[PDB]
Amino acid sequence: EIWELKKDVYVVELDWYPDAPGEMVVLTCDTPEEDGITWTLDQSSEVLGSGKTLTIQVKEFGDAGQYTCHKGGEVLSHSLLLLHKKEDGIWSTDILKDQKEPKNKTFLRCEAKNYSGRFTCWWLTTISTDLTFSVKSSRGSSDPQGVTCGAATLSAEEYEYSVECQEDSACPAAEESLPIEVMVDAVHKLKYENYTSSFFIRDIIKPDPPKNLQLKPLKNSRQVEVSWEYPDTWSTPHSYFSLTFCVQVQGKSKREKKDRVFTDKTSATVICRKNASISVRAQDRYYSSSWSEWASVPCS
Amino acid sequence: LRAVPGGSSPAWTQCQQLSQKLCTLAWSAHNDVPHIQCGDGCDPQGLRDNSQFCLQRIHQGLIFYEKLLGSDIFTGEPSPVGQLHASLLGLSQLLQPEGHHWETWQRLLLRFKILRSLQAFVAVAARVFAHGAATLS
Ligand SMILES: *[C@H]1O[C@H](CO)[C@@H](O)[C@H](O)[C@H]1NC(C)=O
Repeated sequence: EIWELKKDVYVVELDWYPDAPGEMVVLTCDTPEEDGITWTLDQSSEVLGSGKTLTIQVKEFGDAGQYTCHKGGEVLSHSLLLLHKKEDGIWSTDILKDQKEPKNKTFLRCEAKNYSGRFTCWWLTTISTDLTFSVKSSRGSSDPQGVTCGAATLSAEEYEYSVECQEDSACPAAEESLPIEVMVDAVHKLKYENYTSSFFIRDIIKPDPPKNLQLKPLKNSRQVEVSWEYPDTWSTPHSYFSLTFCVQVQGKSKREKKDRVFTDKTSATVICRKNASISVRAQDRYYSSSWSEWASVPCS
Repeated sequence: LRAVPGGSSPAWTQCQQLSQKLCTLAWSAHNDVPHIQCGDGCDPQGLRDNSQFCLQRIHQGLIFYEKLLGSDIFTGEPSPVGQLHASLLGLSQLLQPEGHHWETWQRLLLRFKILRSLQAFVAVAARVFAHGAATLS
């Protein structure tokens, strides 16, 4: 239950119960020699053992860290040990905050603006420090097909991290049969955790709001012609990747009139009234993915 | 130079309307399944060059689904399914050119899986027919 995460970083699977016996790990120095070798942990000069191997016990997050072997003053190799704690058949998820929206146990939320193969995932955390996130993705699992992700960076503030990914061989117009997999590694100090997300791009589609929303009053009437355009981030040609719209007219108050219209056109005629705003949002025409945020403009 | 008959045109406006209707119906209900894949010619560019490939693949998927909706899964255990089945047939009939012969419990779980998959397929079909109706005519 011990595997390499990256060069010189090893995850120890830790099954825990209050009277934990502790798992024994044997660490081997990465060297052609066996003489003059001592071991230290992290930034300490304290010798924890001699020779090419070190035998340690792991029970808690402090039992881990970067064990190092030395010969003649020189570092021979570093081995960083992280612990993945399995409470009782289930692995821990302290680092990421459940978003609780799509389903429960939803730590990663992904959305796409179009069918290009680019998407964004984000996640939330309480933690402000000692935090590293590593992101991997692919289409399919049997023979994974490439998806390239960037670095996970703090995006806003609760702490929000986002990552941008791009499918290498996108087929925007296809009917997807294998889902995209997203795998995020979460490291807080010496605590290692796994997060996973599976989906079709078609299902995480959320277009940007309608653009250039504008009003045009009728001569000596209350009626206004609402007009707008497709967002620039949306897939082209529009003749193929159609959108549909929801036009809303609403007051500031509670009991005031409301008006809500559905249309595949990029125009509508509504009745305006003082202190009402006209909102317009968008959704893929043929598939019931997510509505854009509202674009809106006051009846003024 | 000459001008030679190329055959009957696909019925783009009718197919556009039936495929749109199918999207509405498939969402009105909340393996080797055929999928419109990338090789299939249904992308915008693929449609100009040759739409017969795409349409022929769409026909295939339509008849696969109409067989599923007519099958034991939907007429056994405990609706838009009746109208969906009939519209699947209506569209497939429109795609069948003259001379061409293009024709060849656990249920509540299967029926959820089949309908979800149908939503995906009919959305692609709808885009094809809307694009063809708008740019080929
Ligand atoms: C995540 O953690 C579990 C247990 O440590 C492991 O089985 C799995 O391979 C890890 N995933 C990745 C993608 O590293």
